[PDB]
Amino acid sequence: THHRHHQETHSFLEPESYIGSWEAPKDPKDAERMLAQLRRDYAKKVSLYRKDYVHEIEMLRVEKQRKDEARLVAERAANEERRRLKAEAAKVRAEERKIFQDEFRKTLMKERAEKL
Amino acid sequence: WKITVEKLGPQGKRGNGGGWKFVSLPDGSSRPLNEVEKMYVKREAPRRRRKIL
Amino acid sequence: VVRLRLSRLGCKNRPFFRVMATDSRSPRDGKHIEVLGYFNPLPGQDGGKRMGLKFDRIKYWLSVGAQASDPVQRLLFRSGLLPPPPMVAMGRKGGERDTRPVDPMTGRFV
RNA sequence: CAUAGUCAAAAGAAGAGUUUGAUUCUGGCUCAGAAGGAACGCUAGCUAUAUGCUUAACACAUGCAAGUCGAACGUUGUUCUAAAAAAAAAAAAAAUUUUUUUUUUUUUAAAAAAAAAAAAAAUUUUUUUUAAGAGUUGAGAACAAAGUGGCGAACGGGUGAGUAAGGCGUGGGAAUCUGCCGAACAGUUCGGGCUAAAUCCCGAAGAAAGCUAGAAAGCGCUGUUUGAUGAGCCUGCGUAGUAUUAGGUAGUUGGUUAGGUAAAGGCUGACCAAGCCGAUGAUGCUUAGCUGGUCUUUUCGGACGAUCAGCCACACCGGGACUGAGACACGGCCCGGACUCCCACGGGGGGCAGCAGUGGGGAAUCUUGGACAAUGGGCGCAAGCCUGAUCCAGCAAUAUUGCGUGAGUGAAGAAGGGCAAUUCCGCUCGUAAAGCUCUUUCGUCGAGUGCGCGAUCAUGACAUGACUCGAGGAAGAAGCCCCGGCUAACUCCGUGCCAGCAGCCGCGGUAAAACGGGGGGGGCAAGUGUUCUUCGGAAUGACUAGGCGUAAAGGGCACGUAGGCGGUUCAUCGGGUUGAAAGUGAA
Ligand SMILES: [K+]
Ligand SMILES: [K+]
Ligand SMILES: [K+]
Ligand SMILES: [K+]
Ligand SMILES: [K+]
Ligand SMILES: [K+]
Ligand SMILES: [Mg+2]
Ligand SMILES: [Mg+2]
Ligand SMILES: [Mg+2]
Ligand SMILES: [Mg+2]
Ligand SMILES: [Mg+2]
Ligand SMILES: [Mg+2]
Ligand SMILES: [Mg+2]
Ligand SMILES: [Mg+2]
Ligand SMILES: [Mg+2]
Ligand SMILES: [Mg+2]
Ligand SMILES: [Mg+2]
Ligand SMILES: [Mg+2]
Ligand SMILES: [Mg+2]
Ligand SMILES: [Mg+2]
Ligand SMILES: [Mg+2]
Ligand SMILES: [Mg+2]
Ligand SMILES: [Mg+2]
Ligand SMILES: [Mg+2]
Ligand SMILES: [Mg+2]
Ligand SMILES: [Mg+2]
Ligand SMILES: [Mg+2]
Ligand SMILES: [Mg+2]
Ligand SMILES: [Mg+2]
Ligand SMILES: [Mg+2]
Ligand SMILES: [Mg+2]
Ligand SMILES: [Mg+2]
Ligand SMILES: [Mg+2]
Ligand SMILES: [Mg+2]
Ligand SMILES: [Mg+2]
Ligand SMILES: [Mg+2]
Ligand SMILES: [Mg+2]
Ligand SMILES: [Mg+2]
Ligand SMILES: [Mg+2]
Ligand SMILES: [Mg+2]
Ligand SMILES: [Mg+2]
Ligand SMILES: [Mg+2]
Repeated sequence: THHRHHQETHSFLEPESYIGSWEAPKDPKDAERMLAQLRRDYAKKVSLYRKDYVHEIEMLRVEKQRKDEARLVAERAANEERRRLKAEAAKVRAEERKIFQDEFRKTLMKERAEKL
Repeated sequence: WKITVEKLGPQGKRGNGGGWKFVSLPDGSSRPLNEVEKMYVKREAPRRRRKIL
Repeated sequence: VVRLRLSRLGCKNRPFFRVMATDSRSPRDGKHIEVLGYFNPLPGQDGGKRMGLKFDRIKYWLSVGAQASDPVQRLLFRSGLLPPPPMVAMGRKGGERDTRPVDPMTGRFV
């Protein structure tokens, strides 16, 4: 995600010795056997590379999963604390409300009796 | 021919403007950029402004 | 089969290629699963060609078993994601070359 | 340190002529702009990229468009030949011989090296014939010549007839399948049949299938777990016009039980109940493929769905199923019908809405081209073979902010044309032309290298191209409309309410700036005018952004259904609302 990471974690590779390493055989029926052996050697390196890519993606996925697992419980703890604060705030508001409600109730009974 | 391989995607970002680059010479070896290649990288990037003059 | 192949862009006598992951029965310029990068077949002003690839996505498709076609094998090898193709171990076809130096700005011989 | 850092995502808002003797308002008609899969007139130099039957989903001559595999399998039907490795450059007409070492058999425990006919030698040698249904004939070549079989012809390509929701856009779901491709785990045993065989078919166990020491631990198949990609099914929301169409439905709506499907389900057989849709527009009629998007426009809207890309439907017109992982299958099969062509007259054959191409219709729309070199696809272990997919050429001012048709100088103010109290070289065409100096872009002609480049390990149709150099001479290249007002631009002659012009107001009746010609001038420019279609101007259907006393327009007046709209405080909740994050919004 940065310049330094791609500077320091890039395999820069050496000159490959596989290029132009063919020799001319004396028999055409022999050369095609080495040609097919080169073709057989290519497929083994491909599946070795396939197994190497499978390891890295799974190792990325498990780290992403544990990161999400950490974030979830941090959010659950914070939300439990917020709920605990708000519940007692509602409780003290509900307890302070009743005295004004009761004092309002008495005068309505008083003013209805005087009209009666 | 030589090539200039660019690592596209959000994980291959060299920064705000493009992706990281390397060469990979025809013989199978790869090197970091020269000053000429670094100038090409600098001069082909997008710029975050309206066109002045 | 899922394949990594090239789709043609650009215009007449001016090619450009896009490395795309497509289903094998799709048209050349049609439906695709993902776009993976670009490739410029023409030589640029620096004397070389240009290529960009999405490394994580090509890793994922190779891990689940996509089959690259015959130029994509060459380009993924030169990018260093695949082993070399079998026929590159043969050495170039040598011979004489017209090595007369040419002035780069005017196209006439120096 | 640094291949760091910069926080951009728009622009776009115009008026004029015409009702009246004159005025203001309402209200239409017309014009100035942008554009097109366009057509026609007149006139035309070049390069490149795009585009090109919008009508008859009318009928088609001719050629090409889907094949591949001898590394799955037999058959017959050609051909020419009778152990291996190493060396041969000098002395007294020459392709095949000379020498050494391993190795197989025969002949007499060491050594040697098929039959018939004629000749010679002491069993062999020279020639021929038949050999090889033959006490194993040893190697090589193509077998395409015909077949069985496997994979692919369900991809790619075309058209928009039908379809108003079984489709499409967007987001989801559970009751399913999935050849080829990736990764595990186990097997690939034995009989029979197709003239002959098998990876073809039948059987038994548990499912099967074998090939290759020419591809021997290399291919293939079968079973079981899984990734990935596709496919079947279901669904919430959104998606024409019409009320001068008000009722529609009878397997119709649900239930039970059976059958069927890979899979939920009235999908349908039997039985039971009378439900279901509808004034929030069912049904009937007309029209239409849908989307990403194209043109236009100070945001909104309107017209369109042509090229390209995603989904769907269709393949002469109707109806079926087989094979297959996948079809109810454009160049596969069966049946019916219309048309059409052969026939030896018994009957067969055909479907260009694949690429070229031809009649027909029309105002109008293209070559019966080259190549698989690049990309993509099928078959093949590969080598390779197919590919009117594609790539590239041909035609057409059909489109695009392109380029060129010269740059200077020149007064004998030439000739000629037009006008003139007939003023100022009389005014003008006019420095305009002719002539002189310079340079050759585009085009023309002649040559040269070409791993310049598209392509690399090699493979170049384009390419008679492009690039570089040379020859030349201003040499080959400017028209279309207009000049009364709207609207930039004026004079002479002919006509005489005639001929005629015209987008609107209007001109023409003997001095026409309006008709036709001479001259002169204005605007665009390889274009420029006429017609058709769309948007704007048009606030001229007004959400943005109008109205109803006298101009078009308040129901004769109420009551009420649906709908729409509608007081205060306190508390609870979290569907709308809102903030963040993730997925998605193809190119
Ligand atoms: K209706
Ligand atoms: K879509
Ligand atoms: K049919
Ligand atoms: K090809
Ligand atoms: K034209
Ligand atoms: K000229
Ligand atoms: Mg009046
Ligand atoms: Mg037809
Ligand atoms: Mg076959
Ligand atoms: Mg098809
Ligand atoms: Mg087409
Ligand atoms: Mg269409
Ligand atoms: Mg239709
Ligand atoms: Mg407007
Ligand atoms: Mg529509
Ligand atoms: Mg068409
Ligand atoms: Mg098949
Ligand atoms: Mg079946
Ligand atoms: Mg077919
Ligand atoms: Mg056909
Ligand atoms: Mg055709
Ligand atoms: Mg005609
Ligand atoms: Mg290919
Ligand atoms: Mg293959
Ligand atoms: Mg132009
Ligand atoms: Mg030239
Ligand atoms: Mg030339
Ligand atoms: Mg080349
Ligand atoms: Mg040419
Ligand atoms: Mg004027
Ligand atoms: Mg007159
Ligand atoms: Mg006029
Ligand atoms: Mg006139
Ligand atoms: Mg409007
Ligand atoms: Mg009004
Ligand atoms: Mg009112
Ligand atoms: Mg009234
Ligand atoms: Mg009235
Ligand atoms: Mg409250
Ligand atoms: Mg809420
Ligand atoms: Mg988001
Ligand atoms: Mg997009």
